[PDB]
Amino acid sequence: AALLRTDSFVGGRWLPAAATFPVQDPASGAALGMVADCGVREARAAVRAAYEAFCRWREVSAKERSSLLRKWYNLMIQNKDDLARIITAESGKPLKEAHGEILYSAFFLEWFSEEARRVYGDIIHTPAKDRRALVLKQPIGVAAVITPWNFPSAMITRKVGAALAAGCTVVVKPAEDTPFSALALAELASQAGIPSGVYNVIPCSRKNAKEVGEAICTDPLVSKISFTGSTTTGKILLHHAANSVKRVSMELGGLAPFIVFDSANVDQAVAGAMASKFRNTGQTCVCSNQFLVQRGIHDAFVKAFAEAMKKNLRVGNGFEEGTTQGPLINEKAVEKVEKQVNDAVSKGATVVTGGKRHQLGKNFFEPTLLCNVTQDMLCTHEETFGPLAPVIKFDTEEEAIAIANAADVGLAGYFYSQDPAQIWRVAEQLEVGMVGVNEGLISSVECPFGGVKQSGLGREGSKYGIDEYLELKYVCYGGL
Amino acid sequence: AALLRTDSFVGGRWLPAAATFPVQDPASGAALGMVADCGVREARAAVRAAYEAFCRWREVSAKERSSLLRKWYNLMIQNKDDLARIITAESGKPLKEAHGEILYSAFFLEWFSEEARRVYGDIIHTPAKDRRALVLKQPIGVAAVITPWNFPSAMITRKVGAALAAGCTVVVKPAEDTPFSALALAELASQAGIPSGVYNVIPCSRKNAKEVGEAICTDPLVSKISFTGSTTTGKILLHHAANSVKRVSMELGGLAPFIVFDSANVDQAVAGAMASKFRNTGQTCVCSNQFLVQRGIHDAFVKAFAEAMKKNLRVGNGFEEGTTQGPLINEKAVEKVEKQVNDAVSKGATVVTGGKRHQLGKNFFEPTLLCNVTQDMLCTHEETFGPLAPVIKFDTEEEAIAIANAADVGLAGYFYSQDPAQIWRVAEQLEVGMVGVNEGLISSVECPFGGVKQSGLGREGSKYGIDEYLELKYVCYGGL
Amino acid sequence: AALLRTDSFVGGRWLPAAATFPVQDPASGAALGMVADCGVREARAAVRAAYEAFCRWREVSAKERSSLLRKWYNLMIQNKDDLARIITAESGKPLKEAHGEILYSAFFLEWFSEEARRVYGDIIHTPAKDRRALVLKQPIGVAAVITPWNFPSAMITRKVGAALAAGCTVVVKPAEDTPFSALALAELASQAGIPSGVYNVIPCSRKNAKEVGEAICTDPLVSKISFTGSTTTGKILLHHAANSVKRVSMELGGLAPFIVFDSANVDQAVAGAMASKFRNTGQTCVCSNQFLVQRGIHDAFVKAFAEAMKKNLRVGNGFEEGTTQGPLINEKAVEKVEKQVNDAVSKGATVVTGGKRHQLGKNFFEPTLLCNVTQDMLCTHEETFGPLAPVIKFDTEEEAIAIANAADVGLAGYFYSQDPAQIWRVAEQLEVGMVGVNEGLISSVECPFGGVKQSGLGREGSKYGIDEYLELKYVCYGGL
Amino acid sequence: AALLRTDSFVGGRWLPAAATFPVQDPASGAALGMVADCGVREARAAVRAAYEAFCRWREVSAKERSSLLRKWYNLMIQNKDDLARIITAESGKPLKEAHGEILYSAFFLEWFSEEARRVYGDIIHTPAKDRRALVLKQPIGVAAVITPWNFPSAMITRKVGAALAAGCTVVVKPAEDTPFSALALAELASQAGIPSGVYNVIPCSRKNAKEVGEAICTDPLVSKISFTGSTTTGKILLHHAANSVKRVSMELGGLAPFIVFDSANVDQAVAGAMASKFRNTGQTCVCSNQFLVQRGIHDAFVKAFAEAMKKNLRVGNGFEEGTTQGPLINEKAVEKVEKQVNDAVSKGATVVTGGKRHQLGKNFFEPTLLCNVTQDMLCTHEETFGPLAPVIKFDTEEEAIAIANAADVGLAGYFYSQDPAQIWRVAEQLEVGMVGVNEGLISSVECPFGGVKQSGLGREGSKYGIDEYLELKYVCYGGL
Repeated sequence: AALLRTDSFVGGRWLPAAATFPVQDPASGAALGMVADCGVREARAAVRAAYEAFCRWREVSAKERSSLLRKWYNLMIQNKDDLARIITAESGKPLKEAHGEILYSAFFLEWFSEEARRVYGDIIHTPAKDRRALVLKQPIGVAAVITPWNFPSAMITRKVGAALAAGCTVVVKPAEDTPFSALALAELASQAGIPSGVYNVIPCSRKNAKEVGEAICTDPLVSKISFTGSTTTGKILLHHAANSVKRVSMELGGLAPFIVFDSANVDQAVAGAMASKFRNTGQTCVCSNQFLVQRGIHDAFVKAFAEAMKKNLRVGNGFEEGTTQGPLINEKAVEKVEKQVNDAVSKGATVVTGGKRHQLGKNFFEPTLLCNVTQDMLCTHEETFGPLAPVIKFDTEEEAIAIANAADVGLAGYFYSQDPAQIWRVAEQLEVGMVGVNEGLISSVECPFGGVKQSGLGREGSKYGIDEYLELKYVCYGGL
Repeated sequence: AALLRTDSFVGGRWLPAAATFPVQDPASGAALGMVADCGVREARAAVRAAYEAFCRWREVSAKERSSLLRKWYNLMIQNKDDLARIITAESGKPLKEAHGEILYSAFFLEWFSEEARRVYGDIIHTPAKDRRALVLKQPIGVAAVITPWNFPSAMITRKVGAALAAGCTVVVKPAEDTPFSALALAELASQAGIPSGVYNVIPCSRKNAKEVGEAICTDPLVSKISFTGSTTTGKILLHHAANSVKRVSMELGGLAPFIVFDSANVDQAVAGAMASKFRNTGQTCVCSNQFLVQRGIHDAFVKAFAEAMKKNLRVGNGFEEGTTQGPLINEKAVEKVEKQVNDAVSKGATVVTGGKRHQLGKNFFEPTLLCNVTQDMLCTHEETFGPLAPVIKFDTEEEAIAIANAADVGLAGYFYSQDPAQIWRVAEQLEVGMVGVNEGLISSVECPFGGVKQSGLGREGSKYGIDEYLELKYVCYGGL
Repeated sequence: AALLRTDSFVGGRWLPAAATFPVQDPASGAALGMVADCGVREARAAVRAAYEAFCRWREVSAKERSSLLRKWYNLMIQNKDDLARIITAESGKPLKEAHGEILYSAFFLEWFSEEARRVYGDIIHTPAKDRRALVLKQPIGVAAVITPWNFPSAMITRKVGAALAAGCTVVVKPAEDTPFSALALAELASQAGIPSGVYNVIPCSRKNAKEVGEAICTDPLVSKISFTGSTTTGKILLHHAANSVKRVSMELGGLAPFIVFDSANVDQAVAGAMASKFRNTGQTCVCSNQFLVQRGIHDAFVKAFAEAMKKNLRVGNGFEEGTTQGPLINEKAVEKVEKQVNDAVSKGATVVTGGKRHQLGKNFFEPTLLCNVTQDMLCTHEETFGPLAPVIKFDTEEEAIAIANAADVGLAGYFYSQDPAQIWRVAEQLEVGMVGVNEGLISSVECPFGGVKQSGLGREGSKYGIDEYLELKYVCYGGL
Repeated sequence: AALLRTDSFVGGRWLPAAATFPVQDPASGAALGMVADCGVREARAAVRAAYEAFCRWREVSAKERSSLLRKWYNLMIQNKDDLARIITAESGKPLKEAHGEILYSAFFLEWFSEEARRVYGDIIHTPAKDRRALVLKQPIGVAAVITPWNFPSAMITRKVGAALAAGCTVVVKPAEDTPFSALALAELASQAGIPSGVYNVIPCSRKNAKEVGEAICTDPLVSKISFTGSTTTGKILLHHAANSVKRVSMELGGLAPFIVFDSANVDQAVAGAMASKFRNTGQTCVCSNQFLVQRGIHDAFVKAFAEAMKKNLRVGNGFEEGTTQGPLINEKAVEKVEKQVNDAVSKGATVVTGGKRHQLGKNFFEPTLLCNVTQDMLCTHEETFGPLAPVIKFDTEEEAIAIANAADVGLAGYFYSQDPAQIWRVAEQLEVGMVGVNEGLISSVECPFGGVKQSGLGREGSKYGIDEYLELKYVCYGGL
């Protein structure tokens, strides 16, 4: 339809840039389009548009902003199949997974639509009969939103929905690998009636990424930064934000431990492992799962896991019926996966199921399962995504928790057990922002997502998401 | 008593450092003591002590931590007069004001003592009959606390109280000008039974300040930074925090507009102006008030203000009966005040009441009131504290709001009016974190304090303070 | 359309009863229809249908119940004009007011639609490391809903919306004077997809009212009672509920003080008085406003009030262009109004604007304004609704508050003032559940409505409404 | 000390009545004292004192009321041993249990002391830019508090603490069997500084009970009723409250199912059963536990249970070392226990451990355990307290839940299991207000206690307790 766009979206208008960059299907290599490659000039212009829109948008009633967000949601649902095809075309993930992301993405707009009318202030008792204490909550202002390629749609709506519900406006800088989903949302934002300048998208290529990222994370007109991506880029943006003391919410990619204890239901643990690592229809995080299995259940688990990989995983093009494993995003991605596999094996690891490039070549790699993997074998690959599952054996619960709690790891965590007391211990002791108990797919728009320690700042979704875009104002009404 | 200390407090022990630095009474110049001048080595040691204490403290029940915080509070009240003398001795502020700060300081320990047992998690509904969603709140870990000299006691307790109530431990780096109040709190913390390593204080001189500040804001064992001070230092610490993605709450010094509208009650506005600028017994912020008065009430206000300054302000030593204006903290402080006065006059300003050094000399300056001051006359003095009040005239409410909203200013705000509708407009439009309506002294431990934009990050006190030291954990209990 | 119904609605089906009762247009006297006159037998059957539906409905996900409630809302908006005509036809209120009620009615379904997904449980800290404390919130079960004729639509949705959002089912017993609005909602409930038995309506005539009221407020299958009406009936139902300890929320008709202080803006106070007493497009309560005016502004207020009545009030049929005053509901209503007027005059009162039956006769009465009215003149008329406004003069604020606070009066309150301090005093001292400051139309679905003392129990609308249909369950998860 | 009192406490004074009634030690029969037997006259006088105190108390700052409640708490702790002896002397429960109750009782005063400063109002967004919406919470007024003999101290503080924290005053009508604990609290209330009329106690004998109960539950000056006792009395008070529409919170005695599933840890289930039924050091409810055991674990459970009864239960005087089972409260109590035992046996039941009066005679009965008990065997004994444990066997979880959910039963529930999924099902499906998972002693002042259906109204303790004594006030600040 008119959903596939190549121009940037600023101030309610489609604007081309001086340059453009190619976007190709990660599965077939086919050209998808020449997208505007916005530079610093265009980024400042977008910020200004967002800033001027803010002054008006903050004035719109919560009920009206709520209504607009819902219309945007309804439009997403009405075009959900085409929106899913766009995700599959640019990210390469299988259609089913794409359909899954779109639902979550739409559900975020709907969820915050409902949150918009529930920004509550407080009335507090103070000793002095002289005054009354009021606490108001007001929108921060303009927010720079920067998202990864992994979930080209859901990562934007969970942020932008909260921002708009609070009364803020945004300037979105989507991933060069997947800009279409961001622009498709723009088309629907205008169809929904979102006022000009409230939702802006400035696509840009790798070479403009740094410059643009700095421009929007330093502009005096921007008061908030929301980023989801690599630790390297995240720390760079955090420094930009430091110079003007901007509010920041962040989520950095990393490892996610998946622990299987002796009392776990094996088939369930395997199913969870499967859905979690190979057929993720959610959007929990830019986290790659790695397995810790207890000696007792180890062998049985590894065997059943491999058997499920052979029975359920079908590598191929994401648009084709029955495809379960799409391509990696690019050649660099394949290389990183190869690295981890080879270095692991060269250290004692054992491959259980094909650990090499797929016969289809290009960006496809074989679903790989390795055992006899050791703790130290994960170094320098903390951010290596791909169909690679290293299994590390452990003897005791204490041992597993210590391994999992290796600092720098604090996003999502998962574990299978049938011991009530163990379930509470591990869930509370695991140093992460999210824990899945006997479940591998834990995405939910009504729950808080984010990381602890160096995995991030702030939370998204749930009743807490909107707070990232709000400022408290204490009002001492005296003279009484 | 045994309240005046010169050694650092680490791991429940009094430890001297290789070097020391002098602390002198800002009023008399008399030597108060040679305080340990902690260096990087001692800072890391303190962090380790705080880190190891954390692992145990987080395990203590909320009721027990609550009880300990209350005992600490009771001890403060029991020694309130001596604690007040220490503040006056090192900060120079008049005893009355010192007594006022101590109460607030103690009240912060008491308030968070009560908050400790109220850290509530959530149970959220999710569509899947397959799981249940739980949200737990857990302490961040070790927090680096850095405070200014202005309120040597209250600035520490409001932070440390929240930190400890949440289950975190802290390493306090007090201002070189006023380290005694921080160490006096340490003595009482041990008397109260606060476990070793939970509350640590590492005093240090100007020359060690940078090094130490960096050490604790970069240490891998520190997960949270809480700072209150200059914008320059704040931005430097924010950069240190950026490298390891630490959580940060911050409050940076600046200007605070005090607006007087035509319908205001003059005597009240003046009284408020008085208490606000010259006799501040509170601790709201490291903000210096400046006045915006409407043409209609202007003359009458300026005249009554000056008359009150002449009738109520008595410059002298803070320990002496009737003293209302103590000394500035140091010679540099006097110089900055002189600067602002002279540059203002050299641009058209008119002095209404003595604007020069006081006849007592040393660090004393005459309470000064200037009118015919212009907007631009405040440049490069946004952080100049002292008994200096420039009055700027304005014609319309819109005008006053625009002047006040000069970005970079977002801490506290005040205004006097008797128009119900105007009161709501100004309170909501003023871009600050705190607003006082027909009241100049708005401090309250049960209300949220902090700034917007570049004036800070986060809030302290109230029901929101403890959140700065907490992490949310989403737990998806599946397998159901 | 197919919106006008005459049969009861039970278990998703339209069921006629053994008998029927006539419903006539209060303005013209024309027959509107023969409505089913449900008896005890049919009431028990409806309860059973609601009870069996409950067991299934409680199991439906909050998101699904939320979605269904929204569809019901959308259907209301889509048919809003016809729904408004029905209200005007049966209650006689002018179309504009009817349109106003429908919006509020629809907005209640929408508001609770959003509340449905926000029923949050808690996780509480307890000293024992042995357990964890959880608090779940679950629906009460079947609720008997009994509403008055005044607002035949909004009174039902505000209750039923909350009930359904919580997961409860309901049996509605509408007012004999206005049953159509309740049945029109039924038609739309089925079009929306509300499952059979979730929303039941059992119309009945005056003679069956008692019997039926008792049947549903005593049935073992009913766990909650929600009533809005006269004090007499309310106390009778409260006794029925007492025998089986049912949960009850209630709102009883009464007087609402409208106080005008000397500093009030006269035209505004008058406008507020007008909208409040004669052109009420809201649905705040089954409360009749009476005026208390301060001596200083008295004369000016009375004069301007009467002048506005003569300029804006047009008695006539509610469907006709420009009608501002519809008929009273029935002959008894007219009689009660006549009573109050005559007894007031026979005690010193002075009529300012025609205080007799209108020349159109039938159920129309002339908008009446009386002054020189005294406090005691309101006895035995606390529940007399109609276009009658008695003005009582007072000298002091203390005096006005004492008059207003005559126990038995605790629903809504209103007052006009321009004194900030007075505004806080009166708002807090007025013994009512709702207060309007310089505003006569305070209806809002996002705010809590209800009374204090004998004016009621519980609140409706806002974030608190859903609690009336919920039960807390403390779960001590031990064995840890 | 001066803790044992015989006069009523009204308006801060000790007042004797025209008559008196004897209080005897349930274990020894010894006379404890002649307590004032207040009549209707004295009850009205107490209400008036509470009413006049209210007008002043509501005006006291939350911090001051908080401080007073804490002093009252500290005094309880300081006299905890004597307070425990009083409970044992009048209720007969073993000292250990008495010490346990006192702690809970004191903890309630402390908990609400902290809640007092946290009564928060709201600020809500409404579409009209014309107004702002505020929600204030204010104290209801005077509350009539009526408590049972079971927990003569904790039942009063949990209610009175919440009442006073909210700003209400109270009139306490203690159980004739145990009035001393109520008067001991009075002595400490005065020592603490609680203002006269805030806490009143009007003891009365069985014959005056009805009259007095009616007087305080009908008095126009009373706005709230809080009762904990038999269903019969509760329904009688509910009717009294109905006539003036008073707010009511209630808890009625009944049965509490204790379910043991096949996967439960036997020794733990038995220990839980023991503590739950024979050595209850808590105060959860006036609920008597009865057991449902699954066929699989049945025999093993019954055998281990009986063995524990023989090893740990020592019938004797509560003041004597090692006593584990005190006397029943009176002869009627013994008779009711005998009834249940005999009728159960005469229907097939089998006694496992002595089911007759103890050899000590008087009010002592032998700890009894019966198996082969059937569902119907519990009729007409739903409120029979005593050392009697009937075990009912069941085959399936569905079966156990159906048995437990026999309406009229909705207070506390308990069950032992090691199946994570089963734990969630049973906890949510059990129709009670409180559930214990693998734990028999679930008392906690920070958690909500109360019943569902006919077991009660409202909750006590936790963050929800104070709401029972509050009224919401919606304030529409318009004219903007």
